[PDB]
Amino acid sequence: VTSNHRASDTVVCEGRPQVLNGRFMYGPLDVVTLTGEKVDVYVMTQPLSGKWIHFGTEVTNSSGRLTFPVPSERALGIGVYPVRMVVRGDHTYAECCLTVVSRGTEAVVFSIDGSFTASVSIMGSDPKVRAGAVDVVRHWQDSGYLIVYVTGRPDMQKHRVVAWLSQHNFPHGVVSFCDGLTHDPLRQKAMFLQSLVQEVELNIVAGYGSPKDVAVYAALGLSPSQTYIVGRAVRKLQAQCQFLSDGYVAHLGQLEAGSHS
Repeated sequence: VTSNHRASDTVVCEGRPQVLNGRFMYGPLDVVTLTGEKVDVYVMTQPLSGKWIHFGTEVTNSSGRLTFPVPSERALGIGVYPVRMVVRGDHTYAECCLTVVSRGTEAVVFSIDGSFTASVSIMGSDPKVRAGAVDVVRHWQDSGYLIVYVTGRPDMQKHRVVAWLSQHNFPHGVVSFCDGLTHDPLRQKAMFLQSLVQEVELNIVAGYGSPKDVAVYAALGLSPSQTYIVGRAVRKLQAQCQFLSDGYVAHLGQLEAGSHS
């Protein structure tokens, strides 16, 4: 049965302990779990070199999970580093990035579900990408903001979601998923983002999403003027956020004009 491993994008403020997490599973729905097996951890310390450096080894636990502390002697400085976790038993692997940021680094969050998709509501395995969404994200990255993507989907679906993001040429960013265990995705998204602010000390300056995401951003203390939302309920949404009634294309026009707040 085919591997379905996933490693979490790690974002950490420099000077802090750096920890990589992964999960090792077999089959499309996580039917088989990889337990008590060795996984070798590689980092591409020079991100453009293509050269892998062996950092260490860990063992999966009963639910297939792995947590790897980077030895402080090998801590990475500010940057974005490709990471590969390789199961020693069958040479299967998972990939992710370690993002090291300086304290107070500024970021924009995109809550993907129904926001990057043409439909606000219905998304099957490949949905149509909403018009202008890639340009809006690329705008923010070009303006110097760290791009963070959040989704309500379980990380079991990560490989396909990332292929979808790549297929449509979305900028590279931090991608975060739900654990597939509790099924309160809004709650999961909120806590992840709060950990970003409180633990890694990000300055999240703006949030994009669908009407359900408004609570997520409210929970972070983000003001209405920093909350950019697609959808249809005009009067309801106008009261709690910046409603993009015309879609992303017109909105891109306003971003480029610097008249978005």
